[PDB]
Amino acid sequence: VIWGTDVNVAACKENFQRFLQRFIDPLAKEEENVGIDITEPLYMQRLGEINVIGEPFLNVNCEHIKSFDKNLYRQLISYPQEVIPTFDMAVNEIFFDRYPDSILEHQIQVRPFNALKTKNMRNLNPEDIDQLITISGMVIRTSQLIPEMQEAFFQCQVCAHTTRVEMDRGRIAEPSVCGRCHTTHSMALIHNRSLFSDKQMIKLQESPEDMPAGQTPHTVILFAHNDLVDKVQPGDRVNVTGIYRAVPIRVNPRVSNVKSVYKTHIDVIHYRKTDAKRLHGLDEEAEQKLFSEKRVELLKELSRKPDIYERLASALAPSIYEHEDIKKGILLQLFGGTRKDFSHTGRGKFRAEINILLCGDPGTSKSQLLQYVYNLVPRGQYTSGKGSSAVGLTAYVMKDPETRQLVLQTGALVLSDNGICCIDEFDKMNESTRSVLHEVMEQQTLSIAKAGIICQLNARTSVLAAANPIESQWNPKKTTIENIQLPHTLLSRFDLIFLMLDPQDEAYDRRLAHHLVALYYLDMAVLKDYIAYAHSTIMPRLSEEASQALIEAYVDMRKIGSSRGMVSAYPRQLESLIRLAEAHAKVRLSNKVEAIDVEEAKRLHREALKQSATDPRTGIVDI
Amino acid sequence: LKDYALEKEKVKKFLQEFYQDKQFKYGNQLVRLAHREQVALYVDLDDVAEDDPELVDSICENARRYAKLFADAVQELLPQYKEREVVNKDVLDVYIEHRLMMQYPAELMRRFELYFQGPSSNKPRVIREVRADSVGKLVTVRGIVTRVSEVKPKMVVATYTCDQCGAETYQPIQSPTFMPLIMCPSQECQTNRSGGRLYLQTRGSRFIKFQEMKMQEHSDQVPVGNIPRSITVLVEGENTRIAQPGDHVSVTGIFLPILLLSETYLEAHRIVKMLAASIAPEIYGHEDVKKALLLLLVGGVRGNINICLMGDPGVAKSQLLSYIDRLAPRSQYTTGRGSSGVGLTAAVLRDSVSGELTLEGGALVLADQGVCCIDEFDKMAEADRTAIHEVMEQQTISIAKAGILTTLNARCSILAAANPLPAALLSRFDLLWLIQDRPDRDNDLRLAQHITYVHQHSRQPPSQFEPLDMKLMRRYIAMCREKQPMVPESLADYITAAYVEMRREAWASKDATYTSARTLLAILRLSTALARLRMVDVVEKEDVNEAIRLMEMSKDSL
DNA sequence: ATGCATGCATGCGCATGCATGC
DNA sequence: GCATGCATGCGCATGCATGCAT
Ligand SMILES: Nc1ncnc2c1ncn2[C@@H]1O[C@H](COP(=O)(O)OP(=O)(O)O)[C@@H](O)[C@H]1O
Ligand SMILES: [Mg+2]
Ligand SMILES: [Zn+2]
Ligand SMILES: [Zn+2]
Repeated sequence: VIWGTDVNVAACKENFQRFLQRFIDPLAKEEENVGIDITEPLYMQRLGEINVIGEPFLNVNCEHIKSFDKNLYRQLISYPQEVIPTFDMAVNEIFFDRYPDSILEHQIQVRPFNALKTKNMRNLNPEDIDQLITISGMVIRTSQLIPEMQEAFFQCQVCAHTTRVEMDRGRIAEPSVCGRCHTTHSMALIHNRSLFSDKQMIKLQESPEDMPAGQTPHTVILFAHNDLVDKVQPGDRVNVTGIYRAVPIRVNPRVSNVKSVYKTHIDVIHYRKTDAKRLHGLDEEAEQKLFSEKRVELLKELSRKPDIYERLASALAPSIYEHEDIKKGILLQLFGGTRKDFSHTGRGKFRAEINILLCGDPGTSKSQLLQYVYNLVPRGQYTSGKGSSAVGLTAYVMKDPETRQLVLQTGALVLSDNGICCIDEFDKMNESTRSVLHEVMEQQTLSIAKAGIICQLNARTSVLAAANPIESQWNPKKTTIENIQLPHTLLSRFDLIFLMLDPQDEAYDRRLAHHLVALYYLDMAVLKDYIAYAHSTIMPRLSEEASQALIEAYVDMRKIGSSRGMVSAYPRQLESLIRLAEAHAKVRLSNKVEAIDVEEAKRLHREALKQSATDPRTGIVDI
Repeated sequence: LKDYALEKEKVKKFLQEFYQDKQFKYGNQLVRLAHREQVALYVDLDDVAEDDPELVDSICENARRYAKLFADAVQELLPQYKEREVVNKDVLDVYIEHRLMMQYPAELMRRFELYFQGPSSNKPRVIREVRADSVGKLVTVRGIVTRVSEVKPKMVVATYTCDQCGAETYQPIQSPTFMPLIMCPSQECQTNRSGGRLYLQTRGSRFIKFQEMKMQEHSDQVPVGNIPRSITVLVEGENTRIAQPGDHVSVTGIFLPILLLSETYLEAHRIVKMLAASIAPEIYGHEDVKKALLLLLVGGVRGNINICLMGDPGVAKSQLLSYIDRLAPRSQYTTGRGSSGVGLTAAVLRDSVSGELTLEGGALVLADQGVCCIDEFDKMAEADRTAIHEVMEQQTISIAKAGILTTLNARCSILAAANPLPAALLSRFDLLWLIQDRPDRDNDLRLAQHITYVHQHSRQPPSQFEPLDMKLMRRYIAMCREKQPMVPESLADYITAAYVEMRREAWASKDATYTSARTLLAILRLSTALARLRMVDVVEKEDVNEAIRLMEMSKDSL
């Protein structure tokens, strides 16, 4: 080892070799130890799984290392650069000793993770330079691949001999003399015969959610190498484990003088997606290791019970009283509809997601529901009234930080792809901003045509909108359309519209007061697993009975809505019904859509608009 | 001219012979500094006044030289007071120990910083009056911080390792830009003439925290018809992370130029920050309008409170807002369109050091975990009103425009003033106070007598209960805010009833009434604040009764 | 001794904010 | 209640002049 360190190579190697065979955790449960016998050593089983599959990478938790011993953990945290190759060679030796004749592409590498989490980046000090650090953040920019040279190829002008030079300390010393003809300065570098590696630059936005008073959000720059390139996408919330670096800045490109103040930099070695509070992402849904057979059996047994649907509506948000219909609609939005493909038909993309609007007085808990949905669902975005512009959404023109690449930069709606976008104070939004939503809510695509840029982007986003009456009060003398004041085209694209009113019931007031005062003084993991399994396994289909039921429901809806004063019906609404039915099919884990789902969708649609209580010929609601 | 050896010896003996404070403070400080239990030492020039005062003048004239002399003296004194090894030693300590085990720059082995505190007899100056006469001297400046830069490392001493030898080369840095070395000046390489090339090392090199900040003059010291001037201050060492934008600070430092014109800057040494219902005794009446302000200042257990006062002109609403702004530690005051749009929320601006873009917040961002005051609320723009509503209901601001995509945390309590009701204010604000004026001869005479007494004696009329100063009120509020009471389970059966009947009454008065769960939440918050005022762990009935009375009085203002 | 990076306008393209006119 | 006219900041590229580090 280099001077200034107390790390001993042989001792660390022996310690890691012993640890890979001796470590056993009794507290580990089958909830996360999938396909591994807890009674047997864990990391040996992981190495066996690696041998079976052939993946040359192994993941090691830092907490396990600390539990085994503290000296090794401290040495690894302090000096990763020397410790990591020792771990790699020890793992390679053990793997080749236990499993001969195995075939791979290169030696096995080790990636540590779950080190001690720094609460805030701005709390770091120069003492922490070149140390292992873990971060939590959201990706907003990813650059293109950059090649970095590792070996250099040199050719002679006269004799044309082939030589190779390996980079050392980041600098390549080209030979000044030949090897066959001994001619001075006769060697020329060939770029295309060299060896290159991938490098990518990513940008993170930090949000530890426990910021001090008056602290603004922070932006961090990360660099990824090799296979880690393109493992994340913009809008994803990830945990990054890596190393902290400091790089000097030149005064100018053509002068060797550099500034005394250095530049911060971070190198990435590990990514983590799982979160203890949010739902599973799309990356996990494309794997088979998520669910153990016991949990699958438990979920299948639970799904057979009839009330589980309502049970789910009870388990969505226990902090908000009642509102069963709203919770059921939110659950149906979360499940979603069947994503059919219509490329051969020429009709184009078909929206399989549900958009929901909530209208009511300001003294309502719609904002709490929006905040809960935003915090619960990954890839969620939040906007409020006039704070967002038409150009703020979609994309806007910005130059590359170095050259004139004309780099389009994504907006809130694009970052909400395959996610949920919540809008509060939908009334204050201008017509220019609603013009974007007009295309987004239906075509699921955005067309951009500006100077030197012509492109189409995917905008598969489901929208939760909140609105208010004219005078912040629901005037009984005015009709629903008058109170809402929204265009028919905009309202027609919403699958469900929930009108929240105050009936002034004494029992309701007593219950609300009791719940609010008591606030002073199902398992989430089970719900997450059930939702993921339902969403990633079953593609519902509908039968003839559902067809006839939907036709009858459509004609009945048109007859009901023919009267003036109420919200009229359009053929598009019919499609909405189908989506809702499909959502119900995902609730019961049924691949076939039955009449029960259609009836439930019709009931929800009828109850959402309060059409039963509303006077059909005057448009005035009176309970 | 004078020899520096004698003055160095005088400093050394002063650091060892200042028992007259009874414990030997400097001995303990040196022991902590030698055992790596303290990383900063401050020297009082008022303490030096006991010794020869000529040293004080010399330091005030040539501060940097004497700072270096003090650093050298402390470094030389450190070995004497050492008793034991380092209990827990870090990477830099490991390098220092290894280097000692095996000339080295003094600052490389040094791991402490020294600073001077200005004498109390030295009167603070004004930013406008610091000029060429003060270059190189020690000055004290009082001002307001406007911009602060992020913390970044800065090189002090650079370490190079040779390609063909184990020798390590050290290069001190005393310039903003430095030229890296190439060839190895080691004796082995010089003798062999191998021509090895050096490589920089980040681990062996020494780094210090660096920060930029800007200060402006107070509005009181600005001359007639002029504009406040700005100054730039550099922060290094443990002084970092002390100053924040919007704070009133006092900084003692050195005035130095940068290279026959030159640009000036300041190097900081010390930075410092600058019934009970007696709010604004200058204003007669409004007895029931002052307890609400006290409860707003105390706050609930989200437990934020927002208050709006609507009134006819001439009842002096603005003075109460100004008093609230002055009393609160973190406070902002807005008059109208002069701070609209960019004044609130935040904006993106270039950096002084990094040369890139960073987000600077507005009045709402600065007033985080504080109190904000708005005057002429009805005249604000629609966007500002929507932002205020978002702050009141959600406590976070969402910005999504070209180049900006952020969510800012703003946990501030809003006090607003307005003239003459729209349903938005009733549905959103927790408390509305309508102040109406009607002519009464006796009240008019009393108010006129009070106003004339205020104008004549320049002080409020005396009474049985004397008011209190701002410092005592601030300390009392800080002490009160510590506790967090809890509502007992049984009292629910009371409170719920107190709610339900109330709403029933609101159902009887169909003319103009508004009730919801928001009123119950406001009642609970007020009761918790009142219980906190008594430092009681369990909320009592009297707090609930007082909160109900206050809410009824607010409602009974037509 | 010579060729180049930089300081100082200026056009280009754009978004954003304030005022008003139908 | 909203689109447009009139500044103004932002980010950028481009052209003209000059002053000296390799
Ligand atoms: N109750 C009062 N006691 C003492 N002075 C008062 C009172 N009401 C009004 N004043 C005086 O009248 C003036 C009102 O001016 P201002 O505070 O601008 O009114 P507003 O805030 O309503 O616009 C103040 O200077 C204040 O000295
Ligand atoms: Mg006033
Ligand atoms: Zn050759
Ligand atoms: Zn050497």
